[PDB]
Amino acid sequence: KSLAQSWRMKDRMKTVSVALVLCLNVGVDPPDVVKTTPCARLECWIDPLS
Amino acid sequence: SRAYGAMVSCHMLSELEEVIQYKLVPERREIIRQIWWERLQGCQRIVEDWQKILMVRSLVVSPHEDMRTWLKYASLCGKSGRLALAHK
Amino acid sequence: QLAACEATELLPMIPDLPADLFTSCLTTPIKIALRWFCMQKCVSLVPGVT
Amino acid sequence: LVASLFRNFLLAERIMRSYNCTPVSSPRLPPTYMHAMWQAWDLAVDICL
Amino acid sequence: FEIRELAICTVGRLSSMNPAFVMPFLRKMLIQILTELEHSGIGRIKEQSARMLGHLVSNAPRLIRPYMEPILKALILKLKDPNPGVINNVLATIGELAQVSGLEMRKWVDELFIIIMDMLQDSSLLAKRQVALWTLGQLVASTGYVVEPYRKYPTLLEVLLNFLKTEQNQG
Amino acid sequence: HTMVVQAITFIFKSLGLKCVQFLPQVMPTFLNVIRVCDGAIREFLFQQLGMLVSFVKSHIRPYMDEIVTLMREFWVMNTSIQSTIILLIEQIVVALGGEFKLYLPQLIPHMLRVFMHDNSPGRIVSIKLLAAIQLFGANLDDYLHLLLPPIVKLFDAPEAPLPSRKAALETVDRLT
Repeated sequence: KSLAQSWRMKDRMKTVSVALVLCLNVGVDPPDVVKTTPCARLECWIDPLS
Repeated sequence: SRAYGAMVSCHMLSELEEVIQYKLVPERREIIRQIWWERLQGCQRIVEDWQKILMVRSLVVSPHEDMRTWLKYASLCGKSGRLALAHK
Repeated sequence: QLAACEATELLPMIPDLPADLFTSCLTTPIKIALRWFCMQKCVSLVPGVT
Repeated sequence: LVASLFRNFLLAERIMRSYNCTPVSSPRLPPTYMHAMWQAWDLAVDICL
Repeated sequence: FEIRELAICTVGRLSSMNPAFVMPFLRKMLIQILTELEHSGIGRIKEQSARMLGHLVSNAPRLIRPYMEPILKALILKLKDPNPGVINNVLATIGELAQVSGLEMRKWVDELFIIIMDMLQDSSLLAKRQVALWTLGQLVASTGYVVEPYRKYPTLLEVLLNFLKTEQNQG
Repeated sequence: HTMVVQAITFIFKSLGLKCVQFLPQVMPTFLNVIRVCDGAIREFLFQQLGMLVSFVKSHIRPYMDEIVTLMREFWVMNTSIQSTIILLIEQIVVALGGEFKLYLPQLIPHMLRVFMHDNSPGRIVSIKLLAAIQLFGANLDDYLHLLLPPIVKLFDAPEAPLPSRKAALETVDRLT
């Protein structure tokens, strides 16, 4: 007797499009976070301030 | 200089230890031969002493597998005035 | 939903890392995975790896 | 894309943990940071570079 | 600790059988051992740690060959610190690495030779002259560093023919 | 010495995170005062450095190596300065958070000595130090094999007093 074979992907979804919302406002820091003098700056492997 | 004779016995004892490694460790062989070669040149150029030492090494290295030892050996026999042995 | 932090937490300000640390992990793992490897105590085991 | 994001999310979970950050996912995953397989990654990287 | 020693010997032996599990875990252990060595400021923990690193080097040599330069710097650094059992176990490990690697550590021989010849002489940092001599044996043996020691350290023949006419141990 | 620092601490608390500006002026002097001052005040300064660090939080990073060196020097088996410094560690751990694992290895030798030989009445210098170790969090990963045996020896020792044993057990609870 064949068992209930439940290995198939009963759905193949696909990510059709992408929205890249980037709120950087490069330069001016927001009021919340006071940043350090050296600080973590790299953004997608780019120094924005350069 | 009187202690030298005994020193050669310890040379041969510790060389016999490096025949045990040589028969067990194929990866260590060419290092051992080089060690062996460098060691013999610090040792004195008397023909008896060399013969003793080479017989030990002959437990696992035929004379064809290391010429330079045996030519230098033959050369000592020539310089020391024992050409019969040098010939053999 | 994927989110960089728990509600109380703040993102790290550490000058060695990117600001974009989470996005960087999700989207360029091998790049931060190697940079992170070089910041740990386990680098002592491989000298000449800056 | 989802599979790539979650594969790479497991690395985020491990890395960010070492800086007082816990990433969050909506279909919540159980904590993988201490899986043995990460020791295999460490060694693999080490030997490679 | 005795069980710990006994397990790491056993696990090291299986690192050829199933390296995928054992080699990652023994690497993790190696790191911990070297942390306890360097960062614990305690005689006993450092003493045990060296002892343990002895057993790792000997039983899992494949794992340890790539990490020989780190381990050896960590161990030489303990010998150049200003407890007897740490130095005795640190020397017993250096002797075991020599045996594992070889030529691969021919750079470090002249460093360790200075260190050990300082210790063969002098009962101020009185380690076991037994193990000093044992590890010195192993460097000269494995690394293949012969006859040069009599030039570079001319007192070696005055030092070593002194132990044959001073100390009362057979070993 | 004293009243100056009661102000400087009050100044930083009243400012908020805008006090960070003043750090490079304040700190180098403030640390050198701790190195030089005459005994009676050093417990007090270390209390206030702790306050300083809690306000400034992660902007203390650049002066941290000096701060640790200071602690390392003035940690003794003396009960008085230990409660003070152990409190100053708790304030450095929350301040740095993830960056504390760089400095923890300097401090470990002293912490392992605290458990080994604590002559404190009811082992309160041990109990206080357990409460700090609870805050360390994932900093403790690379050093757990060093810290853990002493903590375990603490709750299995029958000679040791009950508070110090619950304190040890509760810690292993948290660290889990």
